[PDB]
Amino acid sequence: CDRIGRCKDIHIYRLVSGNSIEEKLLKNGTKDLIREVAAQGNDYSMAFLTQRTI
Amino acid sequence: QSQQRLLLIDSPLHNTFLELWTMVHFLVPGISKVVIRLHRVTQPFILRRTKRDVEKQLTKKYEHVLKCRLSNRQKALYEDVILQPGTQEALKSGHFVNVLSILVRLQRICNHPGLVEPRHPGSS
Repeated sequence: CDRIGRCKDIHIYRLVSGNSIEEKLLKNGTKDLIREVAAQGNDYSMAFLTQRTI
Repeated sequence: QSQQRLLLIDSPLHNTFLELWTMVHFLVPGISKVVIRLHRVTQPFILRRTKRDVEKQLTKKYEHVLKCRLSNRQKALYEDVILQPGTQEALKSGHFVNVLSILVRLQRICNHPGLVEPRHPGSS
């Protein structure tokens, strides 16, 4: 997306639903990588549940 | 047969001096604290720069995050999803990663009720 808009003052707009977990995932999206341990029963991210609730 | 030569490289390796020496030799055929001395030796023939030049160098990028509330249908679907047996799954009851990913996907497609709830005509 940045490559195609390589120059000429490109404008990027992002739509995110307010008061939803989408904002939490946007601000913090590294959880997918932090849990790169063996799949099929990771069972990690205990404290990160606060984002799903809010 | 050429009187001059020009080479383009993205970035060379720090260690493995063999490659650097071979490149310097093939530049011109007239040659037979560690990193500091290596850079000092490569002073006469070197021209490198970093991306710090992009500052005010016509590189103008703009990003605007626009917040948008949910519709009544979206609110209803969200309340329904969060208020379901999945609550226990969200509380890490079993297969935590799987149920979390499933709930995230559901809430993601819930950004438009027409996707999960396809409005259809009321035929008679």
